Amino acid sequence: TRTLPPGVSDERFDAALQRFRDVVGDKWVLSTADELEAFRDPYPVGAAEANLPSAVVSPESTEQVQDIVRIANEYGIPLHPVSTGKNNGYGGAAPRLSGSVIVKTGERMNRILEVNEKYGYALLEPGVTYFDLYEYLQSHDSGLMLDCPDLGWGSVVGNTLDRGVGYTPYGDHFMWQTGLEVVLPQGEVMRTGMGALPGSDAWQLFPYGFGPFPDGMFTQSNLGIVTKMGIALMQRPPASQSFLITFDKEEDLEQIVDIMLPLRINMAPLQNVPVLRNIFMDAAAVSKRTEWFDGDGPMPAEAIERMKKDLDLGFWNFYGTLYGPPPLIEMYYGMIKEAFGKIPGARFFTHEERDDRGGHVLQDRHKINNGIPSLDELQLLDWVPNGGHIGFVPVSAPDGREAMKQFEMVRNRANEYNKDYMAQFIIGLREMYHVCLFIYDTADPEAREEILQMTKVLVREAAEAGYGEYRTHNALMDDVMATFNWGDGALLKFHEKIKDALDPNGIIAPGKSGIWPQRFRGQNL
Amino acid sequence: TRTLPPGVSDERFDAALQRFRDVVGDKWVLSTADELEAFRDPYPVGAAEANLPSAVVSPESTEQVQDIVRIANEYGIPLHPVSTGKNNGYGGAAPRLSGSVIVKTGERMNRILEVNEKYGYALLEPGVTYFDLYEYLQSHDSGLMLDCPDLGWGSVVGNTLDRGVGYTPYGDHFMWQTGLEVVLPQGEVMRTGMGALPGSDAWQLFPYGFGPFPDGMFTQSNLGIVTKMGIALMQRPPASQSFLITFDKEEDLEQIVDIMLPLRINMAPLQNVPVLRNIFMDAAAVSKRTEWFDGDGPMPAEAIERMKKDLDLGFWNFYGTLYGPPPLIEMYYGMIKEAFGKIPGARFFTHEERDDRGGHVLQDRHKINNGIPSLDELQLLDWVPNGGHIGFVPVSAPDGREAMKQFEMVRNRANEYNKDYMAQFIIGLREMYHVCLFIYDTADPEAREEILQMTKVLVREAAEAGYGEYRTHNALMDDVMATFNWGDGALLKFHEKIKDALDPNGIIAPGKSGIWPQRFRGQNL
Ligand SMILES: *Cc1cc2c(cc1C)nc1c(=O)[nH]c(=O)nc-1n2C[C@H](O)[C@H](O)[C@H](O)COP(=O)(O)OP(=O)(O)OC[C@H]1O[C@@H](n2cnc3c(N)ncnc32)[C@H](O)[C@@H]1O
Ligand SMILES: *Cc1cc2c(cc1C)nc1c(=O)[nH]c(=O)nc-1n2C[C@H](O)[C@H](O)[C@H](O)COP(=O)(O)OP(=O)(O)OC[C@H]1O[C@@H](n2cnc3c(N)ncnc32)[C@H](O)[C@@H]1O
Ligand SMILES: C=CCc1ccc(O)c(OC)c1
Ligand SMILES: C=CCc1ccc(O)c(OC)c1
Repeated sequence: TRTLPPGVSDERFDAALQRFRDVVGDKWVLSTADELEAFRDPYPVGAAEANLPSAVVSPESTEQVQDIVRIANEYGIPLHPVSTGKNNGYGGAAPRLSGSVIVKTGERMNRILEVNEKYGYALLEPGVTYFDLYEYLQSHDSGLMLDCPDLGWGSVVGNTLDRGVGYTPYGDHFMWQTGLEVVLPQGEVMRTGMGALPGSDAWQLFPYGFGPFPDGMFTQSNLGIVTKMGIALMQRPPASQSFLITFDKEEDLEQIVDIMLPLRINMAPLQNVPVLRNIFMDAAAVSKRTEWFDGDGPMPAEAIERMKKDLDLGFWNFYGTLYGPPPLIEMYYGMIKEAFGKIPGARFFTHEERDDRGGHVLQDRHKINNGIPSLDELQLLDWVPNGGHIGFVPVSAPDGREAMKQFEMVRNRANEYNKDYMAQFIIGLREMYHVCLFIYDTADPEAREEILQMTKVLVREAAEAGYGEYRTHNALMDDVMATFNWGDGALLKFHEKIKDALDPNGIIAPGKSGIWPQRFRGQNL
Repeated sequence: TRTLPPGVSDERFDAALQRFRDVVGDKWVLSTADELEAFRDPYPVGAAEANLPSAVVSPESTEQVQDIVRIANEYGIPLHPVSTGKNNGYGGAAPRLSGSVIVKTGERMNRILEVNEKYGYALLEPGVTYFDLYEYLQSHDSGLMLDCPDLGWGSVVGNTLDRGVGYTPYGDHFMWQTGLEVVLPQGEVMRTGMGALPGSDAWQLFPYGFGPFPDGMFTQSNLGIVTKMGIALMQRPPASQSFLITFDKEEDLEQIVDIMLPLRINMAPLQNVPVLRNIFMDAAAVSKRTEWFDGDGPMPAEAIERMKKDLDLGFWNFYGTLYGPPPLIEMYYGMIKEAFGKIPGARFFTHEERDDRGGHVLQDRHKINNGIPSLDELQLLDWVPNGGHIGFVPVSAPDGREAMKQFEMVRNRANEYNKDYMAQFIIGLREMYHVCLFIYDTADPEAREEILQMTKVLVREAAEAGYGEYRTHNALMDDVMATFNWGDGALLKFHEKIKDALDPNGIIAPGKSGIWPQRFRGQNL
């Protein structure tokens, strides 16, 4: 049928749509079923339809965002703000609440407002992609570098606002985010930090401004629609070298983590954000599943062995990058070589020492860790026909026993639900994201429903072991926020009071992070 | 006269006090004029008395804080929460609103709950002073170091909660704060980050947890009473060396800042938070005003020259610390010498090469920058009889012109109001605090009132040049928050709805950072 906002008639919605068209122009409101299918979750989860958009609106300016918000308030139309809407693995551009309108800020608000060489920052509109920014930096011959995630088509703004991560020293995007401009849920515009002081040049210099520090409350949040964002850019070091360490055994995970933490916590010699990818993760990047195993079932141990031998990779594959003058890079690599060399079967390769298929991932990490955005890692989705992923990412202490327990808990459930377990340990200073990508056939309703049920079990089971996810998909947001229920759901109750204060009509992205406004609370979604 | 909360009778206040005694014990509630005088602002601003506490309550469990907040809600008693209450230059323990009850959490909640060597963090109760933490690190022979402000008698928690600053690479206290436990304004307890997930080991490992990031909203805020807070501790490097660069001329400020920025933005070779102190600031630390000038009125040029000659300092004095193996320190120091050496009159001294009276500041900075707390800088308040200070701290871009333009704006007003202008530029990566201390005779109303009117003009004047302060005194919080009025006071209105949602009875520290709850708005308060 026609997809409508909850409790909005065909009559009110057509009226709301015409008002939208009056603000942004006829060409920049999408509302037909055929055109709207590009904005559904490319990696859908569950058998039944979920997260359907009623319309897509593409404003050009802050003021247009204001009027769109003002219209939504009058007609009770829920608004789902996105930038480039490439949140793939977490719902893409699809809104949490079926029937919501996508506000695609990125389509036409895509200008690089400023790139300041002296102070090393960028002021961006949501539409500026990692590729967009890299092209700017290269063309203007910049000494600065950006920090990208695995896929470069994302928004520097959009990624920050869901607290996504990169892999250079500037990997923590929210940390380096400096100032923003947001349209609050009833259409008022506000600037944070020094942007709040008229005429200040310090908007991108000093994050905090004066009084309570709000910026964080607009990340993984439904408290507004962001129209501008500042971020800090690191200067490109004079040289760099990337390396791979293959580890033969599954049980090697324990010592890898335990050896890694002393080398990582002081940001030297492990300067970048190290990643520890399993053989499944790496194999999927360069090959199809059917190359190794033709059956329907958890892959047998001999099949795993073929992947390792043929790709010349270990069960665990450590990828790092070193920066600075060659002598410093030499000393740091020397230290890494001999800390990790204490593990039987460890083998060491630099980005200059491997041109084979197996070294494709090392060559890609070398680009990502040097602020060169890539799409090469889209090849993962060729693992199986109509390939999709969901991201189940629990946060772990950098401890080999915690890491082993998590590895074994997840592989256990993946085998049960007949999904390949692909893992990438992203290592911060004192914490670790255990990235589990589950790749499945999107066109097969049982794969979708198996993915949904399996991850709901893993959310619950991880919680009973004392682990939470940093970020999750539309389908798991209620299940994930339910796990942060210390003091009888104290945190959700806190977020609920603020959402109802700023958004009294419950307009902005209802259900985001399991945070529902009053008019939707207890309403079976 | 007995000091009472606004609109609360003696009978109703006596009842509230007795209820407080039933919770904390009668010996931990102070309500008599004589005992309350210790809790006045030690550095009072303006002639008329202001910021008078009605009572002081010292709970020693979260459970007691909850009960006290619930009582305050019943009786409409305003609560001002403090840790050690040593916020000197900004009001000390004194509440913004006259009549408020101080909740001194630090008196009895003063336990180090954990210090973890492996992950390098501490979980602290508000009462733990920098001296307390240092003592612990030393007793247990820890490899970690803390990051303290200039005065070590404050709270690690309390300092963080006002976004205070230290001078080690971990100088950004809020940045390294990881998890907290807060009592919300109606008595409910909440844990943030991974603390919100029951049984998680990652509370002090991963700050963000899931969904919106709230921790910042409890800094320079009146949204609750913090009972526990995590902070990361940096590993003590193998060696360190501290240095002083004296610059002879006032006008040298420009080239110093311009030369500093390239050396600072990459955290090397300026690894430390550098401070640039003027000859007044350093003179005050080791000598009284009457050693140079027994006159009344701004200090003459020959007196300024005598200070420089006698202390063997310049007008501007640069104080840095270098960390790591001696070869690394030696190369960094080499770079700093020929960069700054381009300024005519620059001179260099290491902490090992100066034991004269002028080098006390250098010896004190060497302590502070290595995580060794100090009170040596209390000598600053002997400048004049009954000395107190206020902190006027505008944020400045690391631009020589901008630093210069501020320097003259402030000195201009200081001379007009017959206050000596003492400056310490604290230099972050891409931003500087222009710390302006005004030292004055707290015992004469003219001096107090001259300080109040001068800092009001300097707030207003700095705003018209596009500069805002990062932190301010009780007396200036409305004037300061008034300057951040982009979008027609957009920022304050946002804060106000959050305060009103979480605090419908307007209990917690009304007027903090110029943020008043409903019942006080437009009330000459
Ligand atoms: C499939 C996949 C995904 C992936 C990845 C590898 C693969 C194979 N590697 C990632 C990585 O290394 N790091 C990372 O952070 N994410 C990674 N992903 C996930 C995803 O592809 C990327 O994170 C991607 O960059 C996110 O998409 P995009 O950048 O386009 O973000 P968005 O969809 O526009 O917005 C994300 C959410 O933020 C909120 N939002 C966005 N804009 C606004 C505005 N203007 N106002 C308010 N809220 C906004 C919304 O919640 C939105 O959904
Ligand atoms: C006079 C002076 C001051 C000074 C300084 C040098 C001199 C000569 N050098 C400083 C420095 O280098 N860095 C810095 O950050 N401050 C410096 N100061 C100022 C002062 O000495 C310190 O900032 C001091 O550490 C602050 O006092 P303290 O640490 O005792 O903080 P507090 O009074 O306990 O609390 C501060 C405010 O935070 C809120 N607060 C505190 N505790 C709580 C709890 N538990 N819950 C909720 N809110 C809390 C209040 O708003 C309180 O006013
Ligand atoms: C190959 C890395 C994938 C990846 C990294 C971080 C993420 O948050 C994520 O979410 C879907 C996926
Ligand atoms: C002598 C340094 C003083 C100092 C440093 C940081 C501050 O915030 C401050 O405020 C009063 C004072």
